Amino acid sequence: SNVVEPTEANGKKSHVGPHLGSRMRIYEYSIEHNDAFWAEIARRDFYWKTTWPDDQHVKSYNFDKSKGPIFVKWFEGAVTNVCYNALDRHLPAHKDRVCFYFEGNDPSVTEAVTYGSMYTRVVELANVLKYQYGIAKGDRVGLYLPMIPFAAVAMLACARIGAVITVIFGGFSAQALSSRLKDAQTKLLITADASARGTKPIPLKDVADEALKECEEEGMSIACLVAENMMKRDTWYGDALARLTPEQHEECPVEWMDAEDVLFLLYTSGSTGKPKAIVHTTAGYMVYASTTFMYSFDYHMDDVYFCTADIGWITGHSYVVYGPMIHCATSVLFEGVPNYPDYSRWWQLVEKYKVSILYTAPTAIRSLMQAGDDYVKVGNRSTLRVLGSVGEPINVEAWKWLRDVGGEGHCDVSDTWWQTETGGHMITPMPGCTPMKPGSATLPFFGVQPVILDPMKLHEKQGPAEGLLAIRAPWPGMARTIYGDHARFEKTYFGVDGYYMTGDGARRDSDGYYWITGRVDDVLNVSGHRIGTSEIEDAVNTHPAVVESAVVGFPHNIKGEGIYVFLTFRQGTEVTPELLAAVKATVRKVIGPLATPDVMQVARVGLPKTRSGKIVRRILRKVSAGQYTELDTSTLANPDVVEDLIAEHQRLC
Ligand SMILES: CCOP(=O)(O)OC[C@H]1O[C@@H](n2cnc3c(N)ncnc32)[C@H](O)[C@@H]1O
Ligand SMILES: C[As](C)(=O)[O-]
Ligand SMILES: C[As](C)(=O)[O-]
Ligand SMILES: C[As](C)(=O)[O-]
Ligand SMILES: [Cl-]
Ligand SMILES: [Cl-]
Ligand SMILES: [Cl-]
Ligand SMILES: [Cl-]
Ligand SMILES: [Cl-]
Ligand SMILES: [Cl-]
Ligand SMILES: [Cl-]
Repeated sequence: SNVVEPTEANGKKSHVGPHLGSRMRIYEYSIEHNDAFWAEIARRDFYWKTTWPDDQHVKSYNFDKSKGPIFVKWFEGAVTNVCYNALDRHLPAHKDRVCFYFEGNDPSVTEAVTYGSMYTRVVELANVLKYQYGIAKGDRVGLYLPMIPFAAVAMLACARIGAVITVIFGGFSAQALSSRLKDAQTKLLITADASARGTKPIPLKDVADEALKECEEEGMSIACLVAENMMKRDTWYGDALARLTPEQHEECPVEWMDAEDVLFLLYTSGSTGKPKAIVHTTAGYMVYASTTFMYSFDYHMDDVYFCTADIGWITGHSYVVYGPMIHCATSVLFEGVPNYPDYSRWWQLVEKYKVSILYTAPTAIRSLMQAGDDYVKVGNRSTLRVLGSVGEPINVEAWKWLRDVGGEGHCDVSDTWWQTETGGHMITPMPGCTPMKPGSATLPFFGVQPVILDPMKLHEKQGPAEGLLAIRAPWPGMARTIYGDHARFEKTYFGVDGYYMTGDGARRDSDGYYWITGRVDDVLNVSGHRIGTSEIEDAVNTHPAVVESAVVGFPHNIKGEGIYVFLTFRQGTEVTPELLAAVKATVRKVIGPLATPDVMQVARVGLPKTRSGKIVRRILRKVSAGQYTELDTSTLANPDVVEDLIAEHQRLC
């Protein structure tokens, strides 16, 4: 009864078919004939300077430590370029087709960027990187940009010449930006003078200057290219253009890449330690991101697509730039926020550009729900037919609101589960063919074999089951390693021979539908952003008066999960609102606003530790959630902390 059937119109329009059988027939084929399946997709849908030698052997891999090093290769011996598949090959047939319907935060700032215009922008920038900054195949380029056309231009210019990009979310502090540039050893930083988020100025160049001063004090010598959106080492993009020759505006050769040449680095939070650079290569990621974009959203050439994610996250890589452009999509590119000038903004964009596919996140949805349906009903949503959710679980009422108010009830919802490490969608509905259970990711994508591993015995559980979500077989979009640390990669994701461990928990029901329960490690999902507890603790501890801290998640009604901080101060410290405010500001300096603690509790007699000195985080998880029952607390070094924490927490309410 908790099932919503797809719309008949989406069934008639589906690339797959009108019935679930149409999807299952394809899926079983993608599993029984994995090589042939991906060989047909890659050959039908992409351009190759050179094709893999044998369609029988389009992949090789090892998911078992005990047999040797973990590895995965797709389309070995193939040669291609991501920029060529995203731009050049669409020309001249789709020269005048709109790539990005761009709007700034200021609604009077708009720009309809065609694929032809993207080409000019990319070759110009690519020639600047080549002949003015000496960017070569393999060189790392950092991006610190807002959601403007230049951000996609920069990712494709680097891809055109073989450069490895690393995108730093424009909301990260200077220290956060500095750390990522150093670890990637970037030759160049591309940024913009500033951006806007409502009425708040986002001066990006000034932050970047603080990051660069820090890198230069550490020995580095990083160049900076600055686009004018609203100066040492620092060159304005206009000055660089003025140095280009007329032919350098027209033409730039494509650097043809091998299947496993690196495409980008993306720093991702983990259960322990600082964020690590996840490494994605060329051929496999290209095929998987574009193929998932096509089927998970049933994109057709007459659709208009709008993803609200930032390029600084994997969602923006795969489903704002790389994926959509490779399938010659017409997309909306929005620099601003959903509540400026008011909360109708996204719906004004939907009718203005006749959007038919909208890809957003539960946190944004729940924010829109707090503002009133009237902010939605003033815009025309008759063109919407597919709605997408990503980043974290979506509750039933939010799912129903999205489809019924947002989509006027004539939409299919694709709640897609996946990760930075998976490259693209892994469990997702497909419009027209997949029955929907509100809150469920439903069925695995073509060529994906998920499993539920028993938490204690680490065996696969048949039929309905709850446990650890794992992937028992490789897929083209899988991350290949961690930058300069394959051992950490093997330990983190392949501790169970034969499986990729996702770090999520999930339940599978009697129809084979998957329900993702959230992280099972020390990783938080705060406002759809992935953040680790260890790095928040390290930031909290940098405050001169903080001795020790412990960070746990706890339930929140908009962000899903909030950040709860237990901390002890230096002796003789007067705890005041200002002090606690200065500690919040310390996290925002070290990391950024996305990691702002929500609650800060003083462990008045200390943090709960075992006799051996290990913090008992389960006790902190239970206290922050108000569960005072499931706590033996006598193995503690100081058992009296429990009543201190329960009391101080109730005093805070
Ligand atoms: C794409 C973002 O990738 P990341 O930023 O690397 O976060 C990845 C992490 O977000 C969570 N997650 C993502 N999608 C969903 C979903 N549909 N339902 C429930 N949880 C989800 C999950 O915990 C995962 O492991
Ligand atoms: C190796 As085959 C032809 O069964 O995909
Ligand atoms: C993706 As089509 C060729 O059916 O518009
Ligand atoms: C929630 As976002 C627009 O920073 O991906
Ligand atoms: Cl059906
Ligand atoms: Cl059928
Ligand atoms: Cl196989
Ligand atoms: Cl080889
Ligand atoms: Cl069930
Ligand atoms: Cl803020
Ligand atoms: Cl102690």
